[PDB]
This record gives sequence, C-alpha cells and structure tokens, in this order.
Amino acid sequence: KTYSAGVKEYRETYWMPNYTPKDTDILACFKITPQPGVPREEAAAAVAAESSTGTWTTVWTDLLTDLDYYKGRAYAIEDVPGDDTCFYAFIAYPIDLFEEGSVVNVFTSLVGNVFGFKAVRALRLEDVRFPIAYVMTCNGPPHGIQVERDILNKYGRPLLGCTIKPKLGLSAKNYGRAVYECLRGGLDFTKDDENVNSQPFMRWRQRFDFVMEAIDKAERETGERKGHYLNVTAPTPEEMYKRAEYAKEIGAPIIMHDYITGGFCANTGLAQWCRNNGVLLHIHRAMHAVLDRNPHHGIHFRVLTKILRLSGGDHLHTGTVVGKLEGDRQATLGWIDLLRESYVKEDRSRGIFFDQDWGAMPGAFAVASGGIHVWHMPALVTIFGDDSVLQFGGGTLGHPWGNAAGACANRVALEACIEARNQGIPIEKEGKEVLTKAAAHSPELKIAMETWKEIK
Amino acid sequence: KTYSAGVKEYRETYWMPNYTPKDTDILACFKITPQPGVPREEAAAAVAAESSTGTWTTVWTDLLTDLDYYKGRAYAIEDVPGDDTCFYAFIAYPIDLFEEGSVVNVFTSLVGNVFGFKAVRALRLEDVRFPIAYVMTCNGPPHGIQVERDILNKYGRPLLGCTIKPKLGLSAKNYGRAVYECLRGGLDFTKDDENVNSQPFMRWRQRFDFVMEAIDKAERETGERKGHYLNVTAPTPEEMYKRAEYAKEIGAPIIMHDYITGGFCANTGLAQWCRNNGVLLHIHRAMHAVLDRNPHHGIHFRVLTKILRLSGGDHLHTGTVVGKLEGDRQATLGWIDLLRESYVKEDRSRGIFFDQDWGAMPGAFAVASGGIHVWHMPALVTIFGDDSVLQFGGGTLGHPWGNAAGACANRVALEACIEARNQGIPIEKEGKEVLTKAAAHSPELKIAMETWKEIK
Amino acid sequence: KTYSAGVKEYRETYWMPNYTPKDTDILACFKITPQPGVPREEAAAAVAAESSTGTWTTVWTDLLTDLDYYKGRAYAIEDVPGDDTCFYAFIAYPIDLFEEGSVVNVFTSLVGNVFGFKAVRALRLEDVRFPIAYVMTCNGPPHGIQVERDILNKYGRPLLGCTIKPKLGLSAKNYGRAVYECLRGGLDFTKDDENVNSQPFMRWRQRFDFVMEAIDKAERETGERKGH
Amino acid sequence: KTYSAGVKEYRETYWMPNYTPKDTDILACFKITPQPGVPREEAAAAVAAESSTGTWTTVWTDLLTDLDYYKGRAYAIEDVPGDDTCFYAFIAYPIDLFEEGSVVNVFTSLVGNVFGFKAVRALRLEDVRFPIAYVMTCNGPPHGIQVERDILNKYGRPLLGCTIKPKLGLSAKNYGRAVYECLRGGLDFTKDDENVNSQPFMRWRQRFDFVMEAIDKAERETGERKGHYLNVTAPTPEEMYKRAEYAKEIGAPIIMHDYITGGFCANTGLAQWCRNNGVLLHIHRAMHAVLDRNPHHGIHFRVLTKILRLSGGDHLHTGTVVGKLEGDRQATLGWIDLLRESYVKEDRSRGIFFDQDWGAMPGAFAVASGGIHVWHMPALVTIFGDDSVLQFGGGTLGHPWGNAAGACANRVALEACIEARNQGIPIEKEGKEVLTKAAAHSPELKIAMETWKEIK
Amino acid sequence: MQDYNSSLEDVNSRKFGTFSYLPAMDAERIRKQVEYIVSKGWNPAIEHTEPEHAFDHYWYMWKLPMFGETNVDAILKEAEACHKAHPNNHVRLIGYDNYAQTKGAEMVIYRGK
Amino acid sequence: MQDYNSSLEDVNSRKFGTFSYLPAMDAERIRKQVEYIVSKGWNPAIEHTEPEHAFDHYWYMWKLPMFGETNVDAILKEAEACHKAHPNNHVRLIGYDNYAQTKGAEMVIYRGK
Repeated sequence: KTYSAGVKEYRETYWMPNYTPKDTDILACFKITPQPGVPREEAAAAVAAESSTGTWTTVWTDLLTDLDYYKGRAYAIEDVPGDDTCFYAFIAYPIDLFEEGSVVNVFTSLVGNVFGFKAVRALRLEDVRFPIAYVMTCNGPPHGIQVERDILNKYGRPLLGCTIKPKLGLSAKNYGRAVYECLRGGLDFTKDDENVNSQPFMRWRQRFDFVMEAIDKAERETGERKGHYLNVTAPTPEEMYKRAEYAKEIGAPIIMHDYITGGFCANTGLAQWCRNNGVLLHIHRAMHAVLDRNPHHGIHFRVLTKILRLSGGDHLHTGTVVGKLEGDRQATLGWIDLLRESYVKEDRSRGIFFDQDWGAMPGAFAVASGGIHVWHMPALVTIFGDDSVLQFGGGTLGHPWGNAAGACANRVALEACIEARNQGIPIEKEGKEVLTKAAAHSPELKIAMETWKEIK
Repeated sequence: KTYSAGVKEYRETYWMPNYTPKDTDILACFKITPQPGVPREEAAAAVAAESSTGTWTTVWTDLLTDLDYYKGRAYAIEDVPGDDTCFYAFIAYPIDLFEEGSVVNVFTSLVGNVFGFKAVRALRLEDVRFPIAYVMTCNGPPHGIQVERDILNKYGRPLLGCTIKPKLGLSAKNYGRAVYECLRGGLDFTKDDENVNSQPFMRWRQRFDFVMEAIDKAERETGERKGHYLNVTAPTPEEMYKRAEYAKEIGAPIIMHDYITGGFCANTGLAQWCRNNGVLLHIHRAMHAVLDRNPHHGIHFRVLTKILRLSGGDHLHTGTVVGKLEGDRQATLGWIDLLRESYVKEDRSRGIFFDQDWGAMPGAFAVASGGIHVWHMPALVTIFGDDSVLQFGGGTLGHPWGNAAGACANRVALEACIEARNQGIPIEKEGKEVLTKAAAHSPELKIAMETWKEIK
Repeated sequence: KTYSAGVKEYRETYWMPNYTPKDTDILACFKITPQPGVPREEAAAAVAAESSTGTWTTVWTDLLTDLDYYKGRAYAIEDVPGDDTCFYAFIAYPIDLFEEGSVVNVFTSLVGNVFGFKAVRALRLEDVRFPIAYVMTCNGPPHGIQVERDILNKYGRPLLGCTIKPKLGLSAKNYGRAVYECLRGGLDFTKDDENVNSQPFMRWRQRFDFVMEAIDKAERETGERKGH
Repeated sequence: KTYSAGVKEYRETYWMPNYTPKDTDILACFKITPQPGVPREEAAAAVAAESSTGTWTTVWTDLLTDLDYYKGRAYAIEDVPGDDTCFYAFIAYPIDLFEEGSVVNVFTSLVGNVFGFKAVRALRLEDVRFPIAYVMTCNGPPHGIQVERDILNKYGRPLLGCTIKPKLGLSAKNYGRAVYECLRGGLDFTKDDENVNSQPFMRWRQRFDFVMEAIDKAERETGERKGHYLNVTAPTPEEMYKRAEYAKEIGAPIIMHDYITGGFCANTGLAQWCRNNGVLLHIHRAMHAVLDRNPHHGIHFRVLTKILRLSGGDHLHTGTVVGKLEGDRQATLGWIDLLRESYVKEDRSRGIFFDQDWGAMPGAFAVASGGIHVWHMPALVTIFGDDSVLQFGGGTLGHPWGNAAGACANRVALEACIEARNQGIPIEKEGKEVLTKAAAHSPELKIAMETWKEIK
Repeated sequence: MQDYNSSLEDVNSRKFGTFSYLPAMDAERIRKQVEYIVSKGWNPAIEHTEPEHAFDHYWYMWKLPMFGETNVDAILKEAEACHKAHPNNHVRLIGYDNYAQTKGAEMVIYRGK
Repeated sequence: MQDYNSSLEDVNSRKFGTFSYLPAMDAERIRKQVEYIVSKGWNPAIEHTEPEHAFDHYWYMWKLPMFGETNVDAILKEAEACHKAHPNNHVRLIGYDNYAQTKGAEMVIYRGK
C-alpha cells in the first residue's frame, strides 16, 4: 500500500461483512440512527473507524503500522425489531487496541467521540462483549457475593438497607441516631445518600464517627453484623483515599462510591484499595439516567453494568423492576444476570447481544431501591432472588413509629416472603396473604402496610 | 412542624414562585419534558426535591433539621421558545448543600437521580449558576490563559496543535518521529489521542521518552518552545499520578486528561497536582456527546464547560463551529465565553440563562479540532480569536509532503490570517484571497490548499 | 456426593479421556515413565490428581466444593515415538486453579510434588499450554525485542555481547578496563558472569561505577550505544 | 606467566591432587558420569574450572589477577561404590569466590553451568562443605528449634500438623472451618497447600482472616497454642512481603514459603524478615524431586537441606522414610541430622562426604508428610525424634468422623507412642500393641486404625 | 404508636439471622425448610453454639454435613439429636451450596437460652 | 459416628500439653516419666499454676529445679509436696535439658480444677 493524501470513504476499509470475530476481540453493538442519505454500511464503518484507528483524511503514518490488524471493523448489520429508523451494527476491535485492566481506556475508545459524529443522527451503545482474556486483566469486584456473605455472616436471604433521609441537612449526631434506629430495627445496612460527602452541616469525619458509634451499639443490641455505606466520594483521589482510610481505621466494614460522577478512574482505584484493605464497596449509579434513559442516544445500562463489574464493586444499584414494561423488565433481568452470573448467554429478548463470559470473576450484589415499601417485598424477592440488597430509604424512615419499627416491618416482610418462597408458595401471585399472615404477628408490619397502599 | 407519615406532593413545599435567589445560591435551569398529566409546577418541584433534600414519602428526620432552609426550590417556570412539549424550570439550591471545592458533589447533586424520575419524559440541564462564593472554593485552571502564554512565550496568535494519527497502532519511536516532524514544521503542540494511554504496541513510558526526544530536537531546531500533550488518563489515580510524575521528571511542559471518562474526581486531583508541579493541563472532552448531543435529554455542554473550568484545565476542547446551525453557533460562542471570560452576562440567544461571575479565576484556552484544515483557518481565527488552540490532526499528517510540510502550511495559514486580521481585513469574508496570497510564498500551503476542498 | 472415608484409585475421577480442553485451560504434557505394574491411565490420573486437587485418601472437605470443576484431568495418552518405557500424558487444568499473573503459582502447581510420586519411575514436563487469557495476566518482557531495538537504536543485525572473563578474580577497575576494551572494539554489550554479584575482590558498587565509566568512554569513542 | 591465546586443557591447571583443602574452603563432591573417552581427571578439572574461574579459551585478563589463588581445584577422585560408570570428584573453592551470606551466589557458582557441560554425560552434586566462616555470614533459621519450642510452649514431643485438603477449591470460610476443626481436635498446626497462594475462589486476605478466626477459636477452646502456616509465596517479592506483613498484623505466629519455586532470593529475604518480625517460617520443598530424584543427575537433597538451613527456615520438609531403600533410609537420616544438629561428622554410609560444622546456628524442625496416618506414628517417632513436625493432611481430613476426630486420633497416637518410648518400650518393634492399648481409650483412634491399613 | 422494645440488657433483643424476626419455627416449618434445602440440591448440615457465642463466624459443627442426603426425616432426627445433646445451645440448620461455595440457607431451628 | 465433644464452655475441653490427650497419669506412670527424665540426664523441676492461668508461658516454679538429682523418689516427693501445698493447681513435671537449653520433657502430672 502506498500513500495517497486526501479524504476517502470509511466503508472500503472499516466494513468487513465476512470478518469472523476472534475469541479475544472486544465486540460492540451500536444502535445507529443514521443521517439521511448515508447508507447503513457507511455509517457502521464510520463508527468503527472513529472508535478505533480512523481519521477523516488519509495519513501517511498509517503505513508505518499494520492497519489491517489494529483497526476496528463493522462485520454485521441487523434491523432493529420494531423501529425502522435505526439499525444494529456489530463492530469488532482487536484486544491489542486497549490498555489491559483499564475500563477507562475501553470506555474512552468506544464512546469517546463516535456519539458526536455527524454521519449519525443518534447512537446508542447497546452491548459490549468483553472477551475472557480481557476480563482476567481487570480486578473486578473486591470481594463479590460469596465473600461478602461470608464476611457479613448473612445467608439465605436478600440483605436489607436504607438510605438515611433527608438526603441533606442532618447533623452528624442526628444522622448517627437515625442510623442506629434503623440498624437496631433489623436492617443489615444503612446508606449515605449519593450527595452526602462532606457538607458544612455534617463534615465527613464526624459522620463517620457517629455512624460507627451507631453501628457498634446496634450490633451489640441485636447480635447481628451491621454496616453503613460510608460515602467516600470526594473532590480528589487523595481525599477519597483519605476518607476510605479513615473508614478502615474506625472499623467500617463497607464504603460507598458514585462510580459515574466520581469517575471510572477513581472507582477502579478505590476497588483495588478495597481489595487490598478488606473493605466492602457499594457502588451508587448516580447520573446513570443521563446516559441510559434515552432509547436512541446514549449508553445502555447493561454496558455500564459490565463496566462496573470489571472496574470493581461488591454492590451495584440495578434499579427496581416495579412499574416497568415487559421489554424494560427483561432488560433489567438481563443486566442483573450480567452483574451476578459467571456466564450470560446471548438473549435478544433481554437485549443481550453477546455471550458474556466472566470466568471466575465473582458477581456483585444487585441493589434494588427507589420508592419501594413493604408491599413490594414479594415482587422484589421473586425478581432479585437471594443475592440482592433491597434498600428502603423512605420505606423505613417514613414509618409512623420511626426508624426501628420501620426496619422491623421491612425485616419481617422480607423474612415472611423468604420463608413462604422456601415453602413453595407463589410469592408474587399471592403476596398480600403472605404479608397479612406475617402482619398478624408484627404490629410494625401491620401499620406499615396501612401506611402505604398496595401496588398492582 | 409535626410528623405525619405518608406520601405527599412535592409542589406545596418545593415550589416557591415568590422565592428570590440569594447571591450565594447555586441556580439550575432544567428543560423539562414532563410526563402527560403532570402539571408543570409539580414536575419542577419534583426535580427540585429529588435533586436536593426530597424523599418519596414523609420522614420524621426532616423535623430534626431546618428543611425550609436546606431544600432546593423551583422559583420560576418559562416557556421554551418554539417547542411546547417542554418548559424551563429555574431551581435554587442553598450553598450549604454542597461540599466546598467539589464539582463532583455539585454534579452528583444536580444530575444524580432526577434524570430518571418518572414524572418527566425527558430532562436537560441547560445551565448552572455557580455563585462567586462557591467559585472561589474551587481550584480552577492550574495556570490559565495568561500564565500559559507566559510559560510558553507565545503571544498574539492562537496556538497550533495536532493529534498524532493513526489514533492507535504506532510504536513509541515511530510515534515520536511523527511528533518531531509535526513540531519542527511549526506547530506549537502535538497531542496524544484520547485512547492512547498505554497499549501493548506502545507502552506509556516509551511514548513519553520518545516524545520528549522529539520535543527537544524540534525546540533546538526551530528555537521555539514545543509541547506534546502526554495523556496520563489511566486505570487508577495511582497510575495517573505516576504517569504525570514521570512526565514532570522528563521535563514535559503539558499533559492531557480525559475528564469525563477519567472522571471529575481524578481530573480535579490532577488539576491540583498540575498547579503544585507547574505542568500545563490539556483537557479532552471524550464522551461529551453522550451527555450533550440530545436537545431534550442530558447535560448541555455549557454546564460541562463550567464544571471543567472549576475542576481545572488549561485547555478545553470546545468543538469547531464550522458546519453548525445558527443556534448551535451562538451556543458555542456562549460556552467559549464561559470558558475564557471573567464575567459572562445572561444571553438567552446563546442559551446563557444566568450571569456567571468567575472573579479572578483565570480562563482556559478554547480548543478547536475535528476535520479542520487550512481552508478553515479564517473562520477559526474569526470565531475563536487569539486565546485558542487550533488542532489539525488529519490536516497536518494528511499533507501530501508529510508532517513537517503540513505543519508549516498550517502555521503559514494561521500567521497570514492573523496578520490580515491585524491589518483590518475581514478575514471570514475574504479568506480565500488571504490564503492565496500567503500560498504564493509557501509551496506547502499551496499544495495543502489543493489537497482539501474549499469550505464555505 | 456422599462422604466415604478411605483410599480410592485416581483413575475413576482424574482420568477423563472424553474431556475436551477449554480455551482457558492450562494444558500440560508429561512424559511419564511409570512404575512397573501401574497402568498408564492410573499413572496419568495420579499425575493429574497430585498436581491439582487430589489427595491420597478421600476427604470430606471435597464435598464442600465442586471437585468436578476444579480438578485437573488427564484427557489423552500417547506413545513416545521410539522409546516404549514412557508415554505422553496430556492433562488439562482449569484456569481458576491458579493465581493470576503468577508463574510462581503455575510452576509450583505443575512441578511441586508429582516428580517424586511413587507411581512413576521418572517424569518429564515436556510442554505447557498457557491460554491467552492467562498470558494477558502476566507482565511479560519489560520491553521486548522491538522496544529494545528502538531504545538501543540497533537494527538489521543480531546484537553482539561478551561475558568478561575470568568469571571471578578481577578488581572493579580492571574489570571496567576489560569492559571498555570490548565495547570500544565494536561489541554492543558486555556481561557480568552469572556468579559475579558482589565479591570481596570486587564489590558490586565499585563494579557498577567502573562499568559505567567504561560504557561512557566507549560510547563517546565509537558513537554507538553501549551496555553492560 | 605470559599470555598465549588458544584453547588449553583444564587438567594442568584445575587438577591439583596434592592440594590440601583449607578450613575456609567450600568443598563440593560431584558424582560425575563422564563422556566416553574423557579421562577422570580431565572431567573433574573441567567441572572445577567451569564452576569457578575457567573459560574455554585462554584470556589475557587472567594475568591481571591471581588465579593460582582464586581458581577452584579438583583435589581428589574416588570410585563410586557399586556403579562404575561414575566417580566422585572433590573440588575446593576459596571462600573469596563467593558473596558473603548469599546461598544464591554459592548455589549459582556450583550448579550454574557445569551440569550442561559436554565433557560429562551426567552430573550430581552430592555434598557441599560450607566452612564455619561462611556459615556465620548467613542468617540461618529465623528462630530454630529451641526458640520455636519456647514461643509455642510445646516440649517433649513432635509437633502435629495437617495440610488442609482439597489442595484447591475451598472458599476462605470453608477453609477456615476445616482449619478450626483440625486445630480443636488436637493438632498444633494446620497448613496451606504449596499451591494455595491467592486464587479466584479464595483470595489470600480472606483466607488469612478466616484462618486467624479459626486459630483464635481453637486456642480459646483447647487452651493450647495453635498455628497455621499461611502461605506467602507470591508472584513478586513485594506481594510476598505484603502477605507476610498482613500475617504479622493479624497475629499469625507462622508463615510458609516454597523456597525452591519461590526462589532462594525471596526465601532468604523472607527469612530475614521473619527474624526481624518474630514470625516462624515453615519451608515447603516443592520442586525438590525435579532436582534430587535422579541418582545420576541433579542436586542431592542433602545439599538443598544445607542451603535451606543457611537461607533460613524454622521447619523444612524432609520427606517420609517409610517405603525407602536402605541407602535412602540412611541418606534421609543424614540430611535430618544436617538440618537439626550443630555438627555432623562425615559418614559415607549416609552419603555425608564432609564434616559439616554449624557452630551456634540453630537447627530447624524436620517435617514428615505424605500419605502417612496413625499406623505410621511409631516409625515416625522412632525415626524423627522429638524435634520434628509430623503432618497428616489426608490422615486428618480423611477420618470418617471429620477433622476434629482425626486430629484427636493423631494426637492420641502420638502421645501414646511418646509415652511408651519414654517408658522404654521399643516403639517401632511393637507399635501395634501400643496403638491398640491407646485405642482402647480413644474411639477416634480406634476407628482411624480401622480406616487405614496396618503398615509393616 | 409504641416503643420498639429492644435493648442491650433484654436478652430477647438478640437476633440470629434469617427467620429470627419470625415466630420460633415449629416442627412443620422446620420440615418445610429441610425440604427446601433438599429440593435445591444443597447439602444439609447442623451447627450449634452457646447463645453467648452466637456472633462468632464458626459455630460447632454437629458431626459432618450430611452430604448427598435427601431423606428429610434423617436430617430432622440429626437436628433433634443435636438439640438433645446440647439443650442450652442454639441449633442452626444449613444448606451448603457446593457449586457457589456458600450457605444457600442458614437458620436457627432450635433457640437456646 | 459421634460428635467430638469439645466446647468453649466445657472446662474438660482444655488441654495442657504433652500427655493431656491420654488418661490422667497414675503414680506408676508418673514414676516412669521421672525415670525417663533422669535417664536422659535432664534436671527435674516442678511448676504449678492456677488452671485459669495455664496458658501462660511462665508457671509458678516450685522451689528450684532439682539440678543433678537422680533419686526418683526424691523427685516424686517434691511433686507430691507441691500438690499438697496447692491442691487446686495443675502441677507440671519438667526435665530441663541444659545442653540444648530447652525443656526436654514437660507434662502435667497433677490436674487441678
């Protein structure tokens, strides 16, 4: 090949319909809404070129290397079931293109600039196939589900949590009092809100201290291990590590990080720190809806789920299925599987375009939260199963008798649902009677059921 | 005043049409596409509540604090000119809600969860008013425009850069050869691609070494100061700081970071490190289009511009205006002003909903890049002015005579445009004649003009 | 699935002739000289068992885990061309058995104890298949051939070296003089002998100093990059 | 003399039959199977030259130094009793040839290249005489037998250990449960398998934590000091030291290292670390059979025993005598003496070719392991004596009643054998009756004796 | 609106994991839990401990886990035997999941103290 | 198949070193151990401690070690005298090996508690 300056089309080089993906290739599925007049193959090849090695005009330095190997290539185009304004493009990238153990690098390469390319009206990254060879270069969850259950000595049920509310405004001691009441009521965890980092009304060191006081008192009172996700999200990595180190110093079993707003670099560093220091890592997905809500533009949350599992987290907020459509319900089940399972088979109904092998990388707890209460207990237990954390922020603090009673109501509802499920009862079909029979022995649960209306 | 459990509407507490924003309030403008049947005030109050202190059900802990003070409140609703499915909501947040000097915290609070709220079909954060009191708590650019010009000894013109292409695949020595040719041709800067971090074909230490060799040779040859944005974006903050430290050790004047994909925490830490170590910081905006492209959902790039200026960066990619709509042109000019000016007045035509005071916080260079070549020189010079960096990746390496000739062509075009502008010529109106008169004395510029088509 | 104490043969569990190696499996080829009277499959299965998860008597803790997955298994036996006293055994190990990026662990697992096992007269590890998934967990060469040539600015030919002799006995300055003469003559490299670490007649810091003095003089004299 | 270039024979310089070894010389015995046609003296001189200062052709730098002093010299040749294809060569090396306190250096010098020399068909290093002057430069065992007994408060009997089985596949908590059952049954020690370092199914920090939990519970339950050899063998010295430091941090009394596969450099560093930090060091001899099994090629295990004692270890696996030949029995007794005694006299029947003086350097525990059970207790007690560790991996976990019962059976068998030996009973002659009388009072021992066949 | 009734001094405030917030299990509920463990293919096991040491990671194992045991009556009789041998101890029923290497189920079936 | 029967609360679960897993020594067994100590040339000694402090490195020395003492009956009477003076204490018989500077033998001959 010789050097010929000038602009050329992307289709002849970056569109290879006969390419067979290698077992080490990173595969990406892009739902492309192309600019009118642009053929599908040209749009797919443009996405591949701009995401891997392409440039808008021919450069001679290309001939110093093996572009035939290093380039990303579109190898398949499919129709989107239903919508005809867009199409699925499947692109393969050689593993050599990426820094090992760097979700930052893979993410930057895939989504760095193609979303603003003028050849497409809209672009959505639907799925990414991380080959097992690349997966093994990533740290993954610091502990994972089984190690976490062993650490916490909690088995056979979902864990129960609660975000302390109001999200902001409480002093450290009042915050700790709320934490203590929740934990003594029967919750496994309490949680800092995502925007609780270190505010003038509650500086982080004071919050950490009083939270640990609350945890110790609740553990002594109940005889069960307790935790509180101390938010270490911080302006700088030095501050984040300082807060994590203090949490370790005072004996905190678990910390929390906002991996999208804090960033993947800080999150990966924190996950490695958590592995090195034996601290559980709860991951909050703040800002996810900016990326994943729009069905035609952005990054689907299953990609963010894979990224988080590789970057590292022992828990990940996965959203609640309650009130979702069948397609959304299936997609949620799919990304829960991606978060927790060792191997996830391709399932177009779930939006899983690729088989995802995780090898021995442990899964993370799926976290359900957001406007849920006791009446949601059956569905949640049916949907998430045991390896999940169910978080009742308002559902615990909004109890008419306070945090301890609300925590007890949530715990009784969960344990009743779990026992009924173990006995073979169809819990989602008849959740009302299971909850009512439980409430016959739990006044807290009875008044909780009266506080919030049935959902169906 | 009293505790009453149960769900209540957000409108009665979080909608205050008579509220006058304080000079220390953080103000946000949200373009809201509400769910059908939801009144505008309810949607605005829901956004305010979910972004500041609200919860889906009443919690007793609210009465332990002064909710009337700490809450965010919607104080105004306006119609979006044109589109009637959406409306502008203006929300005020007391400064106490946020950790000082933490764009991470402010960002998480504003965009953490409201974008997924069921009461809105779509949500776009259009603008944020950072009060000067909060601005002064942030580090801002490590050096800023004037300090950078003094360091580089470059005045009276935009700086010229070039991303080395192909984006991936070059060995460190070949990469350095390309860098050397570009820099010796007349460019001020060369640039790592956003996804060049440390790949198996070019490990970062080797790239840093050969880039510094190229920089030294070019500086000795031309007698002008040269730089190359060494990308320190890394899997972990420890790795990022290690690469930054090595860049400082070998005498690199400038480094680069992807502040969205790397994350705001890592970026703020790196900006403070750059201030502490006297290294210029170039900021690449990879993934910005995932957030800012959709006009009805996401975060407008002017918000990301303000966030970057607070977090810290000496350069920021602001996009090229060429090929944009008139509204897009005005929005781009507005966020360039937000990046560079000490005070930016409200201008609805530019989408600037709030006066933004930066005080003495220096501005950052606006960076123009993407598919530009010599024919774009007039427009760029007219649009960006002196305090900008114009980056010609393909426009330099795609020159038929190689990198040095392409760099010389770009430099001659820039200097001809600048001299003609200083002489009073209308450069954007008659750019062809200025470029042609320049090319009469520059064969490199002549053949560059022949290589790429004229742009109107 | 049930615990029964006592000694059992390795063949029924660790010999799986129908097993198809996975792309992530570590594969080993052992040339086994079996003890007389021991069948080939028992010898191969014994090597597989003792190297991965096996134990000489049944233990109840096996049933706390998934032995069917974690065990190493012999999946093929071949005749050694020529010699009939030995045979080739091919054994597959799941990647989960090993610490990532640890040649120490993989090496310890494969050769740690099977070479002294009573069931074999002699044992030679002939080859090991490291799956690409495991290879990517290892650091590998710090620079490699292409990076080194770029660092040294030497292309199109083999590099030339020379170990300084006598292996021991030279003072640091005399050592450096020998280094300088070699490098100035046209060699790219000189080399410490393997047993030159820090001896009473030449302490390492002195050797390092005079070697660098020699390297600098030779590089200035020849204009070519030199090393030791 | 003068410089004469060209190849010369090794015999005239490196063969000195009249040389009398100095008290500071390192002496080596090599069993040489020479290439046909090569005389014995030539082969011995070639081994001496290639191992000390020789080179294949005359070099002028030879005359810059006194190789009449520095060279290694063969000073004696003897016939191997029985086999006539090989002969013993005795070679003396001046102490100046070696770095002080470096088993790495001595080992590299002796075995670095002579084993591949073309003049010999096969070569076996049978024995090495370390002069006391060199011995005193080496750190030796961090604590040694007497200090270890004082630390553990265990006297008058061999210690009892047990490797946790299966070698791989257990989670950290299940691993710790097995450890706890073994230790509470009556064992002094449990042990990580040699290939248990940090696996995806059980990361090292989790294993360390749950092992320490088990140790604490067992010590509180039995009132006897307990330990578990935590394997710190790691990919890098930094990782090895990190794991050792964590073991010290959590109060682990003893750690373990594979000194051949981990390497002598790492092992010596770890032994010095153990001395500096008061942690016992158990040494596993994985890979020893690659070196020492072949009677005509390799390094005899008595040399490796001396090397380990110099490098440092409080325990060393010495193998089990049961099932060995009469010559192998004597060789095992000889290297046990080399491991434990202050002075070992030359004994050709044991393969001890040199008197070995250890001065005040303490001995290490001899560790017996591998397919042993209760029926082996008499022989073991007779062979190893008190200063030994008897490890029953399968013999404890393979008990029909579980780990605690198997540990109790092994402890009862050991204590019965020790009491009978103290009473003057010939234990190896009548071990069955001693064990039967003991089993009359120990159901665990009775069923253990029924589980595994009698050994005679 | 009532007080929650939990305190450090009240020994009834202590909880013991899953199903400890429900009424104490009777024979039929225990049998149903054993049936669930068997149906999952998990290995039944019995542990016990003195109530003061219930916080510990490791309880006392009652003999060995009944690996591969699918007879519900045998598991129930083993649990009853453990209860009789240690009447003052909490007795926990466990289903070991050997594939995940976790306890698929764990619950105190006999409350001590 | 029986439970091992060891627990934190059962005081009989505590062990006291060598020969504590055998039945308690009678007079004849103690004498044979004393004879063994003398036959080795070790120096007999008697220590004792309260059972709660049996884990300590240092027990109470009963007078001084009987250095160079070879009369078995004299050693036995010293051990018996310590037992009478402290009937609730464990009593240990020790053979000091002065050449190795270790305890060649150590065993509880009189169990307390």
